[PDB]
Amino acid sequence: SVLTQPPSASGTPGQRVTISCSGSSSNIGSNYVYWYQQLPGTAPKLLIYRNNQRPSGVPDRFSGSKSGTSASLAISGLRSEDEADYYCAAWDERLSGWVFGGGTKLTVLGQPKAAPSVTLFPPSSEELQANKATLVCLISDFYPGAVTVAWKADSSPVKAGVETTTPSKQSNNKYAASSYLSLTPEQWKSHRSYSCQVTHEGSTVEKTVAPTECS
Amino acid sequence: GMTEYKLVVVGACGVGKSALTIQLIQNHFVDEYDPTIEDSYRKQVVIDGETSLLDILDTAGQEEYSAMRDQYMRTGEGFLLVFAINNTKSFEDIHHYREQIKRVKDSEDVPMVLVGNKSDLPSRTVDTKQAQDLARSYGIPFIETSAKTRQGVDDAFYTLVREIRKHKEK
Amino acid sequence: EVQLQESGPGLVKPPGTLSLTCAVSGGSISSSNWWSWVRQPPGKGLEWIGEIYHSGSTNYNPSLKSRVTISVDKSKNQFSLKLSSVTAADTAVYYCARGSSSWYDLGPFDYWGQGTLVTVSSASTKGPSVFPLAPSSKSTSGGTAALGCLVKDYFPEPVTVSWNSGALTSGVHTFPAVLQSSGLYSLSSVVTVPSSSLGTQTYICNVNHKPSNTKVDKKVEPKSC
Ligand SMILES: Nc1nc2c(ncn2[C@@H]2O[C@H](COP(=O)(O)OP(=O)(O)O)[C@@H](O)[C@H]2O)c(=O)[nH]1
Ligand SMILES: C[As](C)(=O)[O-]
Ligand SMILES: C[As](C)(=O)[O-]
Ligand SMILES: C[As](C)(=O)[O-]
Ligand SMILES: [Mg+2]
Repeated sequence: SVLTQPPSASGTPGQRVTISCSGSSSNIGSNYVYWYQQLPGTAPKLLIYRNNQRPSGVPDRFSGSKSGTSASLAISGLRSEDEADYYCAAWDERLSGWVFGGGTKLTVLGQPKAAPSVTLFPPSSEELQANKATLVCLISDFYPGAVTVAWKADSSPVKAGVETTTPSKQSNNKYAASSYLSLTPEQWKSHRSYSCQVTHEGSTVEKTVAPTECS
Repeated sequence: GMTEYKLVVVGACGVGKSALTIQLIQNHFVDEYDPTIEDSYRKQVVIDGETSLLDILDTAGQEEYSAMRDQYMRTGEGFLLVFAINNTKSFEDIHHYREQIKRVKDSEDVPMVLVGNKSDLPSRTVDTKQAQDLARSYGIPFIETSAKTRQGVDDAFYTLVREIRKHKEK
Repeated sequence: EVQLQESGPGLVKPPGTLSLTCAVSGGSISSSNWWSWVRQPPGKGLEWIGEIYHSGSTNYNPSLKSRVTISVDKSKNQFSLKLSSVTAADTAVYYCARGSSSWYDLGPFDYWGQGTLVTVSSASTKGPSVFPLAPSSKSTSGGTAALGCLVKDYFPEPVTVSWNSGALTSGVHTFPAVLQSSGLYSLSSVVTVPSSSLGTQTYICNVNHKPSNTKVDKKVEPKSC
């Protein structure tokens, strides 16, 4: 990116947060600045145009300003719905191109802890016919977006065949993750039990499935 | 010298806003154009010898009263008040547009031109004298246009530009 | 409300040329606006590619100028992007956008398309295998039950999943995919339904994998020995 922004910003709810954007005489020093807000999974949305003007649906608490070769975005009434990525943009006379800052991920601190829901699925009979076996462990709706997942074959820990995603922010500012255990049908049929074990903020949820059971 | 004129074309649904605009820009008659499309267009013309830059906003229905929409219209310097001659109600809505135009610009003196479109039709429900009278009460000209035959199209737009000069040069 | 939708191949093999098209609705390509292409590598920031006016005039990002072509096709009301000699650095989400209004400047990006992930890689496309995640007499939660579809071993992203052809919206949660060490992706989609309708109601997940032009409708039925 040609412009410069901090990669992250923090704020407790209700307080005022500032996001800077540093340029040079070619771009910010000579031209208007525009700000864009991007929610996870969606296209960016115009937030501030011409240094400090607001479009529709952009509330009072969003304000911009430009001084010299530098620009700033200010969010006063900080709500949890403001968690998003913010980008500044401007025309650069020397490059004859639109330039962006690297973007700032805004985090609203102090959100309440939430324990994960955990659903564990055994291999489908159909997958077993194909001589494959995948155990699926789905983990959702947890805050502090950090979990550890451990798998157990009976009582012994199993690390081979484990693939776990990194937690990703859902639409309700909570996090989701999943972990997959790949086995051969023989491994599945031999042990009496397998377990997905999820730890979150010192508390643990453990779901278990067995080959013998079958609803 | 390379001067800008920002014109807004307003009127009820189906009066020929998109038809008149596209005839001025792309020089042809569009039969069935999407009624929802609101776009701006740019054309370089020579009015009374002076080379001019024409920016035209072809409005589309759902009128809104957000501040930005007002700001969007304040950018307009002239306004074509367009109605169809076979539409009695589009003529009755003319004053409803004029009141809103003066409201956003905060002024009793706004350059406008009254335009009766679809003047190629054999059937007519709005008399020409009826619109002559309404135009005088506003102090604006009245042009009898037809986008299907391109009769008076340039005349109507060029007149609006001339009504803009006699406002910044006063 | 002008609307933009980008379409193009999900996978491009290197030396090859990436080609994308943006179909424009609710607005003419001949309006006095500038039609841009923007891209965003996954997890990283936005990067402008280039611009075109309906007269054919263009401006390109200098760092990409030698590889980029942007075109306009008024007959189809489209504009397009060609990016030659792709490498792994061109893997990104590529938005099309409209801005630089000329009537009232709101910036270069007033309206945006949705995106379409373009993956530049040397491995080949692979369509998914879809397996049911049957609700068991263990995985119920009282009056509510979770059932799903396992979408295994596909490349490249993305896969989208709906249920009962869109009639089933509430309770749906499609999880982010996992990238396995084999270079293949897998995801699960789950929906919570009343456990009193597992014998009555039919549940079908609609899995769409555009990169391989594959759709799978998988019946998910109660579990049976
Ligand atoms: N005969 C005739 N028909 C017209 C004329 N102008 C517009 N129309 C027709 O009126 C219909 C609506 O016109 P349109 O441009 O879409 O009006 P708008 O909704 O205000 O944009 C179209 O189907 C046109 O064919 C005209 O000058 N003569
Ligand atoms: C109010 As907008 C940024 O959709 O033109
Ligand atoms: C800066 As992101 C690209 O971490 O907002
Ligand atoms: C076409 As431009 C980048 O000068 O708004
Ligand atoms: Mg129209």
